[PDB]
Amino acid sequence: QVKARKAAGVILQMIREGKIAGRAILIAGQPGTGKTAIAMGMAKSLGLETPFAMIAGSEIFSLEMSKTEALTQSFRKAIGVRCVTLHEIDVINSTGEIRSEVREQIDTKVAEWREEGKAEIVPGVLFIDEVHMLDIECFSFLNRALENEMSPILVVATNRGVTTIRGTNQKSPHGIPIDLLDRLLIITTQPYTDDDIRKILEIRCQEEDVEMNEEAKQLLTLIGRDTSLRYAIHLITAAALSCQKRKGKVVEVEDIQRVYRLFLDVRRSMQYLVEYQSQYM
Amino acid sequence: QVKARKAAGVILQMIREGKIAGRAILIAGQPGTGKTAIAMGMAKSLGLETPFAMIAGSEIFSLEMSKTEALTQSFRKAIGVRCVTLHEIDVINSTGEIRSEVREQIDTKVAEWREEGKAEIVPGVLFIDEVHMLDIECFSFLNRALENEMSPILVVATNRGVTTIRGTNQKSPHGIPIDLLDRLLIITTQPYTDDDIRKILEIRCQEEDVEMNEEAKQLLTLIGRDTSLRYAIHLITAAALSCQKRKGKVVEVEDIQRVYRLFLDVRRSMQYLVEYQSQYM
Amino acid sequence: QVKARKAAGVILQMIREGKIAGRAILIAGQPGTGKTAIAMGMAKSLGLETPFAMIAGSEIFSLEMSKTEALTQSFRKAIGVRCVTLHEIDVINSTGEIRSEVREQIDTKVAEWREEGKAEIVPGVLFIDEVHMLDIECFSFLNRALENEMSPILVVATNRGVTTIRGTNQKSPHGIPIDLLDRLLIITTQPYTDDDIRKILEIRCQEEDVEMNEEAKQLLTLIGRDTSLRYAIHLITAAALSCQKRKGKVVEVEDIQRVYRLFLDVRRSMQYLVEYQSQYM
Amino acid sequence: SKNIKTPKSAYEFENSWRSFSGDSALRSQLLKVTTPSSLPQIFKNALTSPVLVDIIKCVASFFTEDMDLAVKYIENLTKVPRFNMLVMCLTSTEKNELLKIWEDVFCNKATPMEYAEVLDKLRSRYCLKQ
Amino acid sequence: IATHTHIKGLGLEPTGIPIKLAAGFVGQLEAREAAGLVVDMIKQKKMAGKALLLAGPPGTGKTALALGISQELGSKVPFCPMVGSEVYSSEVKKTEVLMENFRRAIGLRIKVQDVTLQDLDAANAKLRQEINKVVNRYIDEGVAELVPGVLFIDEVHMLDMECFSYLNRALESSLSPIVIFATNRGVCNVRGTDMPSPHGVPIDLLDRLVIIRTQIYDPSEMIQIIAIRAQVEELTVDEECLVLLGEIGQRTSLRHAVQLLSPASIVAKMNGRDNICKADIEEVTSLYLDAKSSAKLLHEQ
Amino acid sequence: IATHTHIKGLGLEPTGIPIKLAAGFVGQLEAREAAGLVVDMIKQKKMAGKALLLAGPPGTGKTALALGISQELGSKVPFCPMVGSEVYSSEVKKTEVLMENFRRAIGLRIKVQDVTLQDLDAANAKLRQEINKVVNRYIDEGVAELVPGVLFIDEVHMLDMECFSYLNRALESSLSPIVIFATNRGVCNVRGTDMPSPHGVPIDLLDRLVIIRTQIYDPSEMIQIIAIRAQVEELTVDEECLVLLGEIGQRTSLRHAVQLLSPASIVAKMNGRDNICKADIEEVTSLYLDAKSSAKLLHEQ
Amino acid sequence: IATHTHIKGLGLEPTGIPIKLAAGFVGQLEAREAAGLVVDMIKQKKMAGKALLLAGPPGTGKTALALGISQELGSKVPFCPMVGSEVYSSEVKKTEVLMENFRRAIGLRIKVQDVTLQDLDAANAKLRQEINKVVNRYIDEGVAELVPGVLFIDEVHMLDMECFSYLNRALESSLSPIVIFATNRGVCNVRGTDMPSPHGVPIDLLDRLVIIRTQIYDPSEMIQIIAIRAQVEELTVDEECLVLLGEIGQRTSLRHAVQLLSPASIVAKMNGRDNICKADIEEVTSLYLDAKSSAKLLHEQ
Ligand SMILES: Nc1ncnc2c1ncn2[C@@H]1O[C@H](COP(=O)(O)OP(=O)(O)O)[C@@H](O)[C@H]1O
Ligand SMILES: Nc1ncnc2c1ncn2[C@@H]1O[C@H](COP(=O)(O)OP(=O)(O)O)[C@@H](O)[C@H]1O
Ligand SMILES: Nc1ncnc2c1ncn2[C@@H]1O[C@H](COP(=O)(O)OP(=O)(O)O)[C@@H](O)[C@H]1O
Repeated sequence: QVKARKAAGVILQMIREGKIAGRAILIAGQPGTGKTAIAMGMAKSLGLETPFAMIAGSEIFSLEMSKTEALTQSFRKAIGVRCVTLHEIDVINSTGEIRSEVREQIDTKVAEWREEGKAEIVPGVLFIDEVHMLDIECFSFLNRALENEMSPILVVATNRGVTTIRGTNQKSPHGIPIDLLDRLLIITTQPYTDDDIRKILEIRCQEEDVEMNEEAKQLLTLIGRDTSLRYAIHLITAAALSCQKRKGKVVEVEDIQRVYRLFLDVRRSMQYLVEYQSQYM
Repeated sequence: QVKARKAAGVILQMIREGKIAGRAILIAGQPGTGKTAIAMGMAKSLGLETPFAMIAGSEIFSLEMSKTEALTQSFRKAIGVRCVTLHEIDVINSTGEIRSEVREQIDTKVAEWREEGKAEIVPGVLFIDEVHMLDIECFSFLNRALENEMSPILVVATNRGVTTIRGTNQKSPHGIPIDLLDRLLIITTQPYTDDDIRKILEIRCQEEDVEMNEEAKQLLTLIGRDTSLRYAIHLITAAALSCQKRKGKVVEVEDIQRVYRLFLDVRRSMQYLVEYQSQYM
Repeated sequence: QVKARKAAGVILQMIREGKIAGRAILIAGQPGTGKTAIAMGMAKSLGLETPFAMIAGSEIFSLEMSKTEALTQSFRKAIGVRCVTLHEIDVINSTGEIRSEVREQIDTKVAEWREEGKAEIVPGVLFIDEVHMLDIECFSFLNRALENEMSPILVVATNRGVTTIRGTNQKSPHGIPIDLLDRLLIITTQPYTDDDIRKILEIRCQEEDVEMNEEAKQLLTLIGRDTSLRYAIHLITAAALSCQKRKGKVVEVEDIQRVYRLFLDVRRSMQYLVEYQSQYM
Repeated sequence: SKNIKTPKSAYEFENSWRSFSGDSALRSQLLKVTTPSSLPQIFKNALTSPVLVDIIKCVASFFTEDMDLAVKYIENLTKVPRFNMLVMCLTSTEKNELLKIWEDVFCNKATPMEYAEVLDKLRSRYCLKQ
Repeated sequence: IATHTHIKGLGLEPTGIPIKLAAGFVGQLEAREAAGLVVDMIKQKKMAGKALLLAGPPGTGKTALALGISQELGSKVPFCPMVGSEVYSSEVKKTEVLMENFRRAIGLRIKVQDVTLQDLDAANAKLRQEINKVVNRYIDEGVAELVPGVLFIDEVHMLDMECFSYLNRALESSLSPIVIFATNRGVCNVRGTDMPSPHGVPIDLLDRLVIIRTQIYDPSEMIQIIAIRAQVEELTVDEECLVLLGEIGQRTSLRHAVQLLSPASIVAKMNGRDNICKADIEEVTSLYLDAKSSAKLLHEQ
Repeated sequence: IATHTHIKGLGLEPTGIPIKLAAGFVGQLEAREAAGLVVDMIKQKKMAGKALLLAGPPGTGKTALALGISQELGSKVPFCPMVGSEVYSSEVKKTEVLMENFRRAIGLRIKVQDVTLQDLDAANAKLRQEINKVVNRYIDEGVAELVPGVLFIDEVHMLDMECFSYLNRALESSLSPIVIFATNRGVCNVRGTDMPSPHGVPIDLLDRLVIIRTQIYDPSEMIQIIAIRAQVEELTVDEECLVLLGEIGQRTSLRHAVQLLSPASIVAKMNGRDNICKADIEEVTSLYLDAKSSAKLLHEQ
Repeated sequence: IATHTHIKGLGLEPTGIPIKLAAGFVGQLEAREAAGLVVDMIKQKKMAGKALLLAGPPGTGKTALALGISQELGSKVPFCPMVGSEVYSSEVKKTEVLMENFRRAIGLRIKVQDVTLQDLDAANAKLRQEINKVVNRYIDEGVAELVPGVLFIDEVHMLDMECFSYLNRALESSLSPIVIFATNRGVCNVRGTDMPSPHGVPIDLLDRLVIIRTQIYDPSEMIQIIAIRAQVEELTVDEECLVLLGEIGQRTSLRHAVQLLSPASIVAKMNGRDNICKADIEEVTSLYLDAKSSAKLLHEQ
């Protein structure tokens, strides 16, 4: 993820200069390709003191509170004063209704403390995974919230191509309305190559205190290529435990053979049950 | 209109002779062909005293009121007492007029006046413009309400062929149930002819205070015949303003050609945009 | 029905030895093949003192009370305390609401008062007729209710092969979830034979005080075989009154011919209606 | 005859392999009732390294019987998905015994050079000795 | 029932065979004989637990047959017609209006004033079981008597599955009237579910239906019908216009050739002659179209 | 609406024929002349009860023409842009959002200071009718003066039958603004029905719509648009860079091409060059894809 | 789990390779070895943030493999089975049923008093984080010990996106049990959406599943399974009828063949014999059809 990180850095330099204006960001790529890592790195590189908020597309349907209430809480969480976020000010002054008096108090207090040269307001970053799951009312609320001057930088993320906007019949790119899509800087994340998979598995083996020879490492890199990286990450732990049961001190090609034979990936299991269902009818 | 007006005259003699009990009227021609004009003509030819209750099918479903509340309000508004309508009597005695006990009181009190001869009653004309948009519950309410001896003369209008009734999967003519279609006297209104278009454009010109030579008038008649009468009525105003801008007085054929070049009729714009939408796909 | 009744006898022995536990019974076959007769026969064969409850079908989803309340009341109906059932105790202690205190009180009583003829309990034979109409909510409630101690012996009926589960999209045999179907002893009822149709018609002749010769009996048996048993049973009454109109002492073959000409069956009328509707519309 | 039929899928192949696992005779004749051209359609990544070694060894059982079919079958084994990682997944015991089978069966003096060249070309990429 | 005021009864001989022309009914001998047999079955209470269905095309005298049955049952026997579309309503539950019409057909006479059972609930109300119990006590004491009316339900396929099931259980009540469904469809999915069934009725209710066929008319019978409707409306007609009216009834429906009679009289009065001529029928047929032809002209143009 | 900052008016001659380059507009002569005639129709009271519909492909300047009209009517006549998807809101009704924008579009000046009618509607909270009566009394006294604005409704097909019928009702009000629908869909099913209609608009409302056609651009016109947009954002840019940007604009859309200018400036600022170069656009178009290309890329994977 | 009594763990050697016949398990060597490896992963706390999936045909060990995993962790360790339909109880919210089973699986012992996390909520009944932090404080203090159980969920495709999202969020908790999904479906649409996905699971949850394949059985292994089930039921059988029972299991299902044993004993008792003869098996399978053959009979006529 070099080109995507480069594009994120360009948007960071845009945000520092104030050129982002009413626009937002979309991360469009296959699942589990460093989306949240990109967003968290973006928020950190804005500043370690910068607030950050995260939410999944399906979390708003938790039914504890409405969709727009959860989106309002996520938006308020991604704004700060310095430290305390506006969600924390709401909790201190409390769920209930977000009264407009808190915004007036924020404006007057931050103006007074900025006059004193002691504190200022800071916009943060709000990250929305699985934006294609958002309803059309949620997109209208997103436009309404982004219209406010206090709004943070929005980073939506999708892993879906052209699809129906959920709750309507119109098919649009990424399941997003058009009017949002004309003002989104779409960062695309490419799939991982052999060297990236090898480096990631090396870092994970270092983190797991697992040592492996080069033959097993290359075989695992091939497994990660042909069966996605996360399955290889699971096989690292499984093969470490198999080697521990074998009373060895290093995990070899025999252990990878055993673990690959035992624990299936999604493709082979899906194929096996599809073949059964073809036989069964 | 010639045949439709004669049919309306025959129905007028029928209601005037008191032979309409258990029937209604349907005007099932093309849109923008004097449905409402025939409705007000019927209401006037009965008498100036007889009230006329206009309503369209899409209006009752506004969220400020229920479908049955709007329908019963429009139903009661079409019944005059002598001059005052029953809705006005409810306003005096008291949609917003959601009040059942005093509805019973009003029915009893106007009943004793009707029996005693102190205040007579006149049924009016209830016009429903978009009856295909009424649901099966609305049609059931209309069928129930027509059974009352205090009911008005029901006229319904539509421009839909065979279609499915709203709230049901059954297909029928005009989106009306068969039990109501078996009672409806179906007027059909023909499209305007060349002489009718020329005449209507002449009255619209004299009302607008717009002067044209005969070549411009016959070209505009050809335009109205080709595309639509309402589009030609728009072109009258547009050509008048175009001639006034050029410091001329009489609207010439060249102004009409310019206005036809600029402002598109519905079908031409639809075809031009369909070409793009088929190309971009 | 001999095979189905033998299966009911084997299930009854399983009930008596107590080997049936966490299990239910299903009675399949074409409609009207005496399934309720099998259910009540099993219920009485356990004992006349034991309770019985036929509640289900599309009867649920139409009463004033919710589906879960009706299912709970019927489940409590089929648990006989000796006789008075638990549901009768609930009505005495009173739909309203179901009090959970009764389970604690009766648990204490059966712990204390048993083998005295006061508060012993026998489990009844619940019967859920036409179970394919039940929702997935109802099946989940059935699973939660069967696992409770002192539950009734569930029996269900179905006359459909493979249907969509009510409340979900996925199909299943008998419109029942697979987790239910992996516990049901499925009794299958064969269609009636000629000797069964003749005996049933003779029983209905004896019941209604109708006498008819052997030619009429054989032709009616043929009609019932070809057309339907219930159609022949209607023909018995109709031909009886047809012969009474002629002042005859015994119904003759001409009465059966006349009534078969007059009163159509379902299949013949279906044929005569499609033969109109396909051509003339 | 009815026990040995065409498998339609890797499910069918594996369930035939399990039932016929202990008896090699119904495994050496199993490969005759199926077309090797259908083999990459049968296996749609559902092929593990022990099954690969078993199928290669079973083709070696009737190598000399229909040599072309053997060099077709092994060639068709190259067309399965995830072949490269599969041969990379071999343990040293299977690697050594495949080398032994190469010098014994698939590179004997009996076979002609026409099939031998193709078999050695494929075996250059199977064993991957280095 | 403004359109069947001429239907006095089935018009049956003492032997039960229909007369060719009697009691307003002209033609339709098979269905009239079947209705006579069903009337005899109501008179001795052998239809308790079953119901009647009239399966036939439109304008085939199904509603006339039901009115004839209700007239043949007794003098002032009530007759409640309704449609399936009427069962759906925004203000009242569908089941509630179903029982409203169901109980409205159960007549009673108290020794002598006559009143329907639904009036008792309307006055005393929901609590219908108690009303049933007290009228049962009344009739068992002999001070009052019950007459079962005729609940005619046209467009039976429009009823929902809940409606069909509730009618199936509600027919079990001893006080219930004869329910006469009417249909003209045949193959039709049961409303509210996806399963096909005959006549849009479920199997569980089709178990207890006695079906009667009604057959389409030849032109002579239809012309006789239009003549009878002409006399009953106090209109004057002749064969030259009646033949054209019969052709119009054949080509669209007998329910549209009997609706055109009054405006034909009106346009005759506009033309300055009191008697309808062929030109009057031509004019009113040109003016007023049937629903099918009107929708056809709408979608084609 | 920072993208339309450069537009200041339709840019017409006194005779009404458009100028090739004036008031920020370039090209689009037919739609500009049509909008000028509509502006002259609006200066008189002949636009009452009607609305405008800009039908054309995306990126052809429909919102540009609407803002040009709203600038042409007066000094600061209000412009209230929206989209159809904005109507669907969970907090408030669709009709409430429609009336909110509809009344935001209306302007009133009082002796002098200006204010929208939404301020009166919200602060002085039957409300619509009462405040309409108040404003009618105020203007009839000859002391308040009405400046109607422009309600630009993009993505008109996103609305449904209820919204279109309500707009047809509300357009007849005396104080209504100049509702300017905009669309790029040829024939579409109106939401809530299964009736295809032109532009996703129903037939009942389509009668009162003056329609304007907007043309796709020549390459040189796209070059001039990108040039003025870069100039107004205070960027300096090479000619061949403009050629590449115009190629990208014709490839995907003009909106994407204009939006790439800011990241092009930021990429040029990196590596220490004030002037934007061709390699900056070759980098930026690779970094940021348009929506259609990104959806295609995701569907390939 | 009246069945699965014979299963008393996976029955593995110390090296971890399964024994061909031990602890009730017959055959199924690959899935048993993988289950033992997952048990060893659970023992060293490596399965936190992951779940297990048993993909295979019905009657191929899956629910029995989960019970073996739960037994191998310890005798006190609980096992909570459920099905996807069970979440759709109307009286209680679906997420509440999920989290109730989730907390029922979590075992604890206070030192000894063995309690699940559901009972601690019932005695202190929502308010979930209070009990979670309290048990965290207890196990940190050493007064209590945590034994996570096995939450087994068969028919996982029936769960919807709300259920899957709640499970994905709830797996992040440190005190979570081992969620063993079990499935016999390939590509399938996730409930509440339209797109197909593997096993009817979303991709987001599939990014943390360890998948184990369970193979279908030979005739010999099935005959051994039925023999074990017959012996555990205290039924005396011979090889002759056991071959027929294996045939019946191979033709319909293993569950059906296991469930036929009790009525076979009853029919044998009716014929005056304790032993289950072959004719008894023929009689019972002639009487009690499985679901699929019964549906094939019902589909006909
Ligand atoms: N046999 C008949 N005798 C007299 N009138 C009839 C006969 N059949 C139909 N009609 C008349 O047909 C007209 C329409 O009613 P009907 O045909 O009963 O409608 P439907 O068949 O749709 O219920 C009524 O005037 C009715 O009297
Ligand atoms: N005629 C024109 N002259 C100059 N610039 C234009 C013209 N038309 C469009 N633009 C510019 O191109 C962009 C394209 O967007 P636009 O066409 O307004 O979207 P829509 O077609 O949806 O209204 C605008 O932001 C505007 O700055
Ligand atoms: N390895 C095994 N050893 C013994 N019996 C088994 C074994 N695997 C499955 N069974 C039997 O198979 C029956 C049905 O299979 P089950 O374990 O429930 O799996 P599934 O969930 O796929 O139905 C169980 O009741 C059990 O008695």
